[PDB]
Amino acid sequence: ESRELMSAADVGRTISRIAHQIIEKTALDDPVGPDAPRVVLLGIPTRGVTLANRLAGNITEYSGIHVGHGALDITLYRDSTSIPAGGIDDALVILVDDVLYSGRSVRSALDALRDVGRPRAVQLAVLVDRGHRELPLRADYVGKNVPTSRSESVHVRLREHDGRDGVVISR
Amino acid sequence: ESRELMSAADVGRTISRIAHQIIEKTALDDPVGPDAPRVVLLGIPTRGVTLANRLAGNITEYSGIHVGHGALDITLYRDSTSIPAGGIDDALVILVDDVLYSGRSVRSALDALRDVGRPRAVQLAVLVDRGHRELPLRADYVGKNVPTSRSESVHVRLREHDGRDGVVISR
Amino acid sequence: ESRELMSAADVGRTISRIAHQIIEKTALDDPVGPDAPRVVLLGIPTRGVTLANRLAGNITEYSGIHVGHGALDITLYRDSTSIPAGGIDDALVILVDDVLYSGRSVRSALDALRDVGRPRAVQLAVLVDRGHRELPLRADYVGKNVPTSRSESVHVRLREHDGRDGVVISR
Amino acid sequence: ESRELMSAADVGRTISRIAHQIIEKTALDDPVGPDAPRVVLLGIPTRGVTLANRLAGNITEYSGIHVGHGALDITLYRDSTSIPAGGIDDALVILVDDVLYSGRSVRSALDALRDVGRPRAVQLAVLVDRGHRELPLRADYVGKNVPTSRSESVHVRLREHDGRDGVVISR
Amino acid sequence: ESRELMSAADVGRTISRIAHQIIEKTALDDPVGPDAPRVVLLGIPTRGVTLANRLAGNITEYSGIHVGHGALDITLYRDSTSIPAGGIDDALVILVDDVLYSGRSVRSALDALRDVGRPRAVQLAVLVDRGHRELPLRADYVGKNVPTSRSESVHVRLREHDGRDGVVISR
Amino acid sequence: ESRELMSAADVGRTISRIAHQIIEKTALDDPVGPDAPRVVLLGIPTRGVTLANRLAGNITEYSGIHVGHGALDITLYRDSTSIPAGGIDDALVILVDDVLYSGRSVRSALDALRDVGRPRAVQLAVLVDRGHRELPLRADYVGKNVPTSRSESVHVRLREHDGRDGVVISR
Ligand SMILES: O=c1[nH]cc(F)c(=O)[nH]1
Ligand SMILES: O=c1[nH]cc(F)c(=O)[nH]1
Ligand SMILES: O=c1[nH]cc(F)c(=O)[nH]1
Repeated sequence: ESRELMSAADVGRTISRIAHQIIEKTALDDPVGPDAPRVVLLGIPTRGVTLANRLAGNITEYSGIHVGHGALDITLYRDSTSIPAGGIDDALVILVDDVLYSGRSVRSALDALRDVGRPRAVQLAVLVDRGHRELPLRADYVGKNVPTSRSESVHVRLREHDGRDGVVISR
Repeated sequence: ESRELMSAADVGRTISRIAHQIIEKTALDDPVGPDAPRVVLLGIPTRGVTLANRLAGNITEYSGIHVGHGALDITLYRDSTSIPAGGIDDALVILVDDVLYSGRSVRSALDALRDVGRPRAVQLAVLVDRGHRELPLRADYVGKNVPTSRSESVHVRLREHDGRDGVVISR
Repeated sequence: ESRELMSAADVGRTISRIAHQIIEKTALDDPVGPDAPRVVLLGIPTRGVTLANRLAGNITEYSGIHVGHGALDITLYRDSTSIPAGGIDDALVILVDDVLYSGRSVRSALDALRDVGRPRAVQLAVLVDRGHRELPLRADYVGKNVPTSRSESVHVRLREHDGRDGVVISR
Repeated sequence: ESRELMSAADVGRTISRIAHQIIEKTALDDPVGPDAPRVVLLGIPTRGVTLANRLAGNITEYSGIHVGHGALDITLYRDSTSIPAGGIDDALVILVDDVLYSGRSVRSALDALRDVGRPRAVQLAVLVDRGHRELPLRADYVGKNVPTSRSESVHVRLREHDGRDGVVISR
Repeated sequence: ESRELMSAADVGRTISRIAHQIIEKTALDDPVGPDAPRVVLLGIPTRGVTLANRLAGNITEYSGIHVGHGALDITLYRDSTSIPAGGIDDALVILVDDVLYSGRSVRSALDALRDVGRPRAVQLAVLVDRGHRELPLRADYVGKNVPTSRSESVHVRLREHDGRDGVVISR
Repeated sequence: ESRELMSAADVGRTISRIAHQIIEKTALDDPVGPDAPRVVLLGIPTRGVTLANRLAGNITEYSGIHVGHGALDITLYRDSTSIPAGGIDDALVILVDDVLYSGRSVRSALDALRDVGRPRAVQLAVLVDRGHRELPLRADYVGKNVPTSRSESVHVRLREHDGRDGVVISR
C-alpha cells in the first residue's frame, strides 16, 4: 500500500525554499570574504546527485552565482566521484541526498570526503528526513520531516531520475 | 573577561533532566527484551568521562538500572580506552562530552568507536552546545545552548574533576 | 509458550541464600589469616556480571566485608576485562553466571582467567542450572536446578539489568 | 602413619560398579544413534591409563561391546598420547584418572583434548575423589569419596601398574 | 627473622596522611588549570599499583575529586601497563611504589613514562623509603623512612593483596 | 632588576663546605676497597664543568686525594664529553651542575651516562637549587636553596668561567 506525501508542485516549492536557505546561510551572494568560503554541492549517487544538481540550478537562477557541484561515491566507504574545478580545499561542502534515514550513508560520505580534500566545513541537505537515525547526524536543510514506522518506506522521485517529481510512502 | 553561564545548582538541575531524558528516550527502565537494547555511556576524556559517570549514577538512582559506562580514548583519531565487559556490540551507545563545538572531537569518537565494536545505534549527550559546528553532527541531549563568539572560551567545571559544578565563559 | 520458574520473591530469597552460602563456605568475615584467601567475584557478561555485583552488595550487607568484584570478558575465548584492585593471584575466585548449560562459557572463563593471574582456587556460582553439561564442570553454588529439554530456553531477568526479577522458561 | 581405605576386593567391586554405571549412562551396548554416540575412554598417564584399560575390559565382559580406549598425555599442558581408530570427533569421551584432587590434571586433559578433536561431550571417571578441588570440576563417576586433610595423601594401587589392587591413605 | 615496622592501623593513618599531602601539594580541590594541573597516579607493578588505587580512593573520600589511576609496566625498561583515557599529556603524574630502595625501578618508570606521553611534571610517592639510593631520585611523598642493612628485606602488605595492611622487616 | 644572592666569599665558603661533605660522605681519602668506590666528578657543560673542576681541586687540597673529573655533554639527550682515565664502571659518579631547576638537564645526564659506562652509583652536586622541579630528582649536595618565582632567573658566576665568584638573581 502506497500514498502520496508530496506532489510535484510540493517538491518544487520545497526545493526552491531549500535553495534560498542555502543562499541565505552561506551568503554565496556576497564577494566571498576570508570567512565566507565558496560553496560546493556534492550529491550521493545517484538520486542525491540529481537533487544536488537541481539545487545548483535553482541557486544560479536566483543569485546569478554558479556554484560548483558534483558527486561523491561512497561504495568503498560502507562498513564515480566527480569534484568541481577548484576542489574542496577550504570550501563549504554541502552533502546532498534524497532521504536521511539511519544516517549511515552520510557518515560514509564524510569518510569519502577526506580522501578528496579538507573543507572548511561540511553541511547536509536532504529532501526528506524519515527519522530513525542511528548516529548523531542531522541535516542542516530538510525538505520535509516524515514520521514513519520502521516497516514503512519513503520513496523520493525526481523528474530527471525517475520521470516525475513526488514523494511517496508505502508499507 | 569572565562570567557565569550556569551555577552549581543550574548544572545539577540540568544533569538530572538529561538523565531523565535518557531514561525516557531509551526506556531502559522497562523489561529489556528484543526492542530495547542495553545502554552504554561512553565519555570523551576527560570531563566527558566525568559527566558520563555522573549520568550513570543518576540513572541508577532514578531507575534502578545499572548502565554500563566507560571512556573512549580518541587521541589516535585526530587531525587506553575503557569499554565495560561484554562490549558494545548491538548496544545503544551514548557518547558523552562536556562541550559541543566544531564537532570534530565527536567525529573522532565515532571513529574510535568503530574500532571497538558495532553498536545498534549511537547517540550524543553534552552539557553545553556552543554552536559553530563544522560537521552535520548534533547532540540528542543538550544541557544548554550557549551562543558564543569564536574568540570566547567555555569552561565546564564538574565537582569530581574541578572541585565545583559550574559553567563559565571567558574572553 | 512461556512459563514462570521463579517469581521475583523467589529470585530474592535464592540470591540471598547463595550470598550466605558463599559467606559460610569462604568464612570471609573471619579475621583473614595467612591460609585464608581473599574472595573475588568475577561475573560473566552480562547478567552474570549483574549477578556478581548484586551478590557482592548482599555480602557486604550481611557481613560488612567488601569483597572485590568485576567482570571477565570471554569473547576472544569461545569459537574489556575488569579486575578488582589487588588482582586475583592467590585469591579464591568465584566465577558467576546466570545460567549453567553445556558449561562451555564457564570453560572459556577458566581460559580467560588464566591470562589474568593464578588464583589459589576457582569456584562457580549460578542462578540456574538447566542441565545438559558437555564438560565435567559443576557449580559450587546453585540457585535452582531446572530440568529442561534441548528445545527450551531459560530467561533470567534481574532488576539492575532488566527492570524486574524473575526466571521464565519458553518453548 | 599408613592405613588401608580400600582392599583389593573393594577396588574390584567398585571398578565393576563403575563399569555398569558407564554402560547404563551411555547405553553403549545399544545401537549408536543421534543422541547415543560411541564411547571412548582416555586415561591420563599413567595409572589413569591402567584404570581406563580395566574399565574397558569390564565393559566388554558385561556388555560384549569393545569400547575404544587409549591415553591422553598432558605433559605439555600443565602450568605419549594414544587415540583409538575413529578418533574422538563427535564421540563421548570419558577421561579416566585414579585420583581427583585439585582438578588441575583433568583441566590439562581438557586442554590436551581439543588438540586432538571435537567430542560431542566429555565425562570424567575416577576411582577416588579426595576433595580439595581448586577448579569447578567434578567427576561423573566416582569410585569412593575420601575425606582428607591437606596434609594427608591418597595412594591408588592397581595390579597391572603397582603389583596389587588397593587404596591407601598416609599422613 | 621477622619484625613489624608498621601495624595495619599504622599503614592506614600513614596512607591517609600521604593522600592529604598530595591534595595539599597539587591543590586538586581547585579547578584544573595552569597552576592546578590534572593529576594521574601511576603505580609500579604490583603493590605500587594497589597503593595508587588506595590513594585514589582516599583522595576521592577526602576531596571528592576522582583522580585517574593506573599501572606502568617497567619490565622492558630494566638493565601490564594501564593508562587512563585521555593519557598524561600536560598532566601531573605521580609515580607510586611501595618501597624506594636503589631508585632503579623508579628510573625505569621514568623511561617507560616518556613512551606513553609528555606530562607537565612527575612526582613520586612511596609507602617506605628504605635508603641506599644509587641514583639522585627521591620521593616527594614518603610514608616512613626505614633504616636498613643491605642484608635485610622490607615487605609491604596491602589488604587487597594480602588480606591485611602492614610492613615487616626480615633478615 | 638584579641583586646579589652570594658574594665571592660566600661561594668560596660554600664550595669548600661541599667539598668536605663529598669527602665525608664518600670517604674517598680512605684506603678505597670493595664497598668504597673511586670517586669521579662529571660536570655538565660548561659552568657545571668549572664547578666540578673547582671541587676536585678543593678535595685534593683538603685530602691529598686526586679525584678523576671530566665533562658529560647532554646535547643529544634532550626533549665534547671528557671521561677520566679508568672510566666510570663501578665508580661513584658525581654529576655536577651550577643550577638545579626543573631537573630535566640532570635526567639527560643520567641518559648520557648510560652511553659511557655502568657506575656503582650516581650522586648530584649543585651550587644552587632554585626549586620548581618537574621530576623526582634531588641534589645530594646543595650549595644554597634559592626560593624563586618562575619569572626570575638565577645567574651563577665562577672566576675561571666568568671572571668572578657570585650568584645573582634577576626579574
Ligand atoms: O522504492 C525505492 N527503491 C529504490 C530507491 F532508490 C527509492 O528511492 N525508492
Ligand atoms: O605414593 C604415590 N607415588 C606415586 C603416585 F603416582 C601415587 O599415586 N602415589
Ligand atoms: O646570561 C646568562 N649567561 C650564562 C649563564 F650561565 C647565566 O646564568 N646567565
